[PDB]
Amino acid sequence: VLRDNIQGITKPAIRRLARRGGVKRISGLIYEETRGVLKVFLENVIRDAVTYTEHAKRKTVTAMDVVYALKRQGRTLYGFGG
Amino acid sequence: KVLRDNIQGITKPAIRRLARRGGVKRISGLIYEETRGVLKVFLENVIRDAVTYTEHAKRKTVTAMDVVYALKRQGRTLYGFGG
Amino acid sequence: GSALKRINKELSDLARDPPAQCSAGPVGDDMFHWQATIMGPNDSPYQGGVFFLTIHFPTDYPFKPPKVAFTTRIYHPNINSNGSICLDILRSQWSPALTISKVLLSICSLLCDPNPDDPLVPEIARIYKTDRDKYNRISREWTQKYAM
Amino acid sequence: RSRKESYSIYVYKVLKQVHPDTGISSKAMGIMNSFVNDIFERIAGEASRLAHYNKRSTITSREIQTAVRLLLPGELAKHAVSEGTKAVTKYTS
Amino acid sequence: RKRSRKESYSIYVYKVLKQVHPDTGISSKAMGIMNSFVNDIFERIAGEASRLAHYNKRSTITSREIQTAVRLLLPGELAKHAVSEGTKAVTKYTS
Amino acid sequence: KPHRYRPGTVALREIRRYQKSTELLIRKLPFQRLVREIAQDFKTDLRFQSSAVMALQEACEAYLVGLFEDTNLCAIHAKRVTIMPKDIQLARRIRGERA
Amino acid sequence: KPHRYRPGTVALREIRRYQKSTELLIRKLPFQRLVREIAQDFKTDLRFQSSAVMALQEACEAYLVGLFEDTNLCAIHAKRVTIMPKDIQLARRIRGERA
Amino acid sequence: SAKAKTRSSRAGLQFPVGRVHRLLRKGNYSERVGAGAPVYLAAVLEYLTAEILELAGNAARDNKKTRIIPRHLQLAIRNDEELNKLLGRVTIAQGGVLPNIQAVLLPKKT
Amino acid sequence: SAKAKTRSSRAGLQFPVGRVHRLLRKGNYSERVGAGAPVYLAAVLEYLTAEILELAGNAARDNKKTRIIPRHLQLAIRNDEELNKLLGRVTIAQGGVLPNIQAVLLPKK
Amino acid sequence: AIPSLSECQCGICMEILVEPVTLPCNHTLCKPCFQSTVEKASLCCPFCRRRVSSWTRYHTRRNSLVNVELWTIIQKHYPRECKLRASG
DNA sequence: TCGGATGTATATATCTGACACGTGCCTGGAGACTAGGGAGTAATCCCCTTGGCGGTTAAAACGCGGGGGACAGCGCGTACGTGCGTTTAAGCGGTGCTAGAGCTGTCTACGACCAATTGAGCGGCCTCGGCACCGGGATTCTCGAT
DNA sequence: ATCGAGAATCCCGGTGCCGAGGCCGCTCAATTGGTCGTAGACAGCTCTAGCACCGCTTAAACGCACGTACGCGCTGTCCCCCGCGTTTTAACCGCCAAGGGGATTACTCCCTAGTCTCCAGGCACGTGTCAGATATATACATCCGAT
Ligand SMILES: [Zn+2]
Ligand SMILES: [Zn+2]
Repeated sequence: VLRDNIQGITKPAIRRLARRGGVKRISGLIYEETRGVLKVFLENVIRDAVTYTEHAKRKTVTAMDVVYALKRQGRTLYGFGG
Repeated sequence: KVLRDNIQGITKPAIRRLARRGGVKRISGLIYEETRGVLKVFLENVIRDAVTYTEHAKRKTVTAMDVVYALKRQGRTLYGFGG
Repeated sequence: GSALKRINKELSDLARDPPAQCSAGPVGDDMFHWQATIMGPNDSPYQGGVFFLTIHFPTDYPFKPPKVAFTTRIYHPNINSNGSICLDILRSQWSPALTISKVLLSICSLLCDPNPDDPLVPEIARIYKTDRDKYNRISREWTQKYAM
Repeated sequence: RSRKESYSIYVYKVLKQVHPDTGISSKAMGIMNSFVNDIFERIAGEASRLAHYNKRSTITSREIQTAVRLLLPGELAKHAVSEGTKAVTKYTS
Repeated sequence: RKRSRKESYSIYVYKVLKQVHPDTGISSKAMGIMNSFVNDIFERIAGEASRLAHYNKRSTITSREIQTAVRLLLPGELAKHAVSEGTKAVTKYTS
Repeated sequence: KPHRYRPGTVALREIRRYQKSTELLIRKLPFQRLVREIAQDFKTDLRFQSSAVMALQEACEAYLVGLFEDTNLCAIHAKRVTIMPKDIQLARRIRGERA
Repeated sequence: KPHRYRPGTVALREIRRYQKSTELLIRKLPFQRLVREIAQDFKTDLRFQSSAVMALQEACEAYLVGLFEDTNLCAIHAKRVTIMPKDIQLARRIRGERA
Repeated sequence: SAKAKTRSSRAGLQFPVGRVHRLLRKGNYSERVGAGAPVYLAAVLEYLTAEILELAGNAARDNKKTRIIPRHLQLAIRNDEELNKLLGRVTIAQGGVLPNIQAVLLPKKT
Repeated sequence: SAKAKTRSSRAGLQFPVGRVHRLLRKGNYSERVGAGAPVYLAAVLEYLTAEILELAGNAARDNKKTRIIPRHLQLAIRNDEELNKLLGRVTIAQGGVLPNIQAVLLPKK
Repeated sequence: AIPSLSECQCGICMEILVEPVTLPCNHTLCKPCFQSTVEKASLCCPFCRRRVSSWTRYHTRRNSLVNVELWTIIQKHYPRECKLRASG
């Protein structure tokens, strides 16, 4: 079992993701919030990925499952299949 | 039967009403023109599709189902007129 | 785990309160297999007759309905060959708060007036809704030669 | 003339089942027709994409069930899945 | 045993490349991206033509269906040029 | 003597009155003329089913109402109560319409 | 003597350095652990293809980068240069994600 | 269910099952349509329609009208937390909007 | 053009026309697939691929690299207008992003 | 006051209202009886035949299905019944 | 706090047309039967996923000094809301014409289906060059100090 | 304004490696040819609904005056992010090992397509009546100036 791993999305990693987005100055209350929204996004993709894996009666979540989940949500991904 | 400057038919009171329904308390005098612009663009992305369906079925009347399909294509599904 | 207490409550109910013009009980030692006896109501073409019927309590009683079926051969619009019954509170309208007494009174009310809306045997239903004299003639003959 | 198909009578049945007195206007009946057709298209399309992904060639019940788990949000999903499983179990036996 | 075969648009994309840039290669990840792009566009166009042939109660995906799906699915200049290319190829094929 | 409400109250009263109703706000014939003009621009010599014009009007009104909701959110975010064109432009740029 | 750039220049230099590249920014193993945790929450006793974890990471990074672009647009709109949580909340509310 | 009545009745539903079966066959969704799928899909459709009609009827009773009209449908859909998420993009005709004014715009308590 | 030859070459394309025909038949897109539709579709796909490869090859020549990689595909897609409108939602793996610093954040005298 | 142990039972399974739930129709039944009469029945009230589907969703979304204050009265007035009911 | 003044909700007759219901029929849904192939079950096999060291070292965590931006406060001058008298054209009803959507009948050329057959394309092998990388050197922004 | 020290960034050359592009063998699906049922094209007829016009009412648009609330700019404060040096935690990598479960092949059977026959569920159509819209006249709530 695992617990408290959203803290693995550290502060400087969010700073990097912010720089690439074009953000010059960040406020200390962003980091926490960011983790929050990121988690939501994952809890919306993995849930569908699993739903595909559970349909085909498999136990591994292949890349095509994640790609289909994304495409179903509207975040089409190019580079792993599809 | 050509026509001109019909977008000025979307008057300033009509846009004020649309903004009230949206929950806007005070409107700047430079919104109206801007809004019209936006509005026109929206139509030029629905009618263009609607007509494209009409041209395909070899008809000359844009039916309600044409407009509804054109809308559904853009992700703005509309209930109440069919399909 | 709750089915045992539910059937206990039901048997205590039939003990302290006999159904209207009816009776019931466990045909065997097991609580899920039961036999009941219904008397022919006056406002029913089967006056005076007595009919025995078998009850099968399900595994998820009460939330699942118990299948009842008339063992005696009856020429009824709602009774098929073996004796199954078509009742809505027995298939989908079944509310698990119901007791035995309520389903018994409902089947009594159906005996008072057959419901050929969704019938099991078509020709008896059509002769009941076409010419009622031949219908109650044959039903009275049945309830005198098989229920007596 | 020509005869059209619609879910009007069935929507009215469900209405009179869950609200024995309130009727329903005509335009509301049109909106309900459109809603039923839309949800039909969504569920059927997703089940078809499932059948095509798993290389099957038939839309069984479980494909519709997975499509319902995908489209509908959480609690509607659970309730509708339970309802459909119940209907199929009753239809079989 | 023997591994099953997986189709892809690799060689065709490579042919088109060597037509356009006769000296520029392409890396495997870029090839996978182009392949997925071809698949996605094929799916969009085909599904749109399918809905379009189902709206008018037809049962056949003619070329006209693909033409109208292209007109509906692509921006202005791409729509015009792609319709031109399609008509050219179809008339060359039939003649 | 002339009783006049302070500026800012008739606005809220109108907000309530218009959110409490459903009828169309853009008058019919001017919108119909605009639609026919854009049509004759795209493919000439067209006819329109009245239901199609009504559907166009409903879609346009719902779109504009959504856009004004998001514009008002922006204008409030910038510590204002007036909507200005930069608010609408930001709403459309974020929403993903024009980029 | 200790030469230190004024606050506001290393930020722009980092913006350029990170927009000029493509590699992943969130480290691999912590993101993998987070994904496996959410997984065991949804359906227990799962396995993952490394390609699936990589696809999840790419999707998450692209989503966060888009969200930060729109957040920065909001923060600039409010006459600021710092992004604050109300900026992110406004971006997500307008974008149509959570409403 | 041994009942050889219309499949709608044999499933306990109200929506048609034969019609859904045909629509699933003639619709080019797949080559084969199992005999269980139409029943399941008809049940799901009936359940969703029941939810929406119940909420709309509640709203119409609230507004003291005995006949559901599109405004009541819009109210029912937008006030629920899941039916709104399922119909986030849909636009009900003649539906109006949810009455709400932003808190900052309300007058200053003086 | 009359011929007895692979439908691709006869049509004057590079993409397969037989493979596209099979995908249009066995994909449940419709009951019957006209004999002139797969040719049209292969032509359109070939045109789009040629467009993106033109732009990506240019962008790769800019970086002095003689071999397209995902970064160049992303650049060629975002810089163009119609292509970026067509792939608005698509995410190109390992694609980076356009260099874009907002003007207000830049230094000032 | 509180009704006796007789009425404190579930009106369906005749057993104590272990973790009761108060439906919009003012009725009450133990949590297992509830979950059964919803996951294996027609989502309606077992007492007055009233659909609670939307209410059920709205309250299980918040995990506010169980009626805490009635349950506290049951655990302070008849705790031993709840404990003997806790094993089965 | 406070009494005018105005917009709003409320109770009451009334009246009309939209909705709910009954009917004929007819077309589509249900029932019986046959065949065949799609899917399920079993077996196996080897690809790759989890798990585990252990070493290096890039990267995160922490603390500190400060300076620049967030934010509050004042002010001021304009843009905009409110109200009103006036002018415009929308809306409605009624009428007349016909263009074109829609439906039926006939006929054939197009696509499905099936047996053969043969080469394009895919899997596997492999090798030389493009790109990665490191080290140094050239230069170019940046900051302070005048 | 300027110029000079200090980091940072861009160019350039040598070395190296692994993967992109090409070759070869072979299976299988794309092609060819023939047959056949029917979807669809086309002519013809119908008659529904869209277009054009007109006249009248009155609601809405409009142009204007005016007072004022607030949008915008300025100032001042202070506190909280930034840059940076230092230390500590853990990612990453290269390696090895076990085994599980994804993928594949063979067989069998039962579930569904296809066909024919038959009949009632539902649909277009017609009809009556009450739910709701309308108009009128009230009570009531809320705003605002002035105490
Ligand atoms: Zn209980
Ligand atoms: Zn109740």
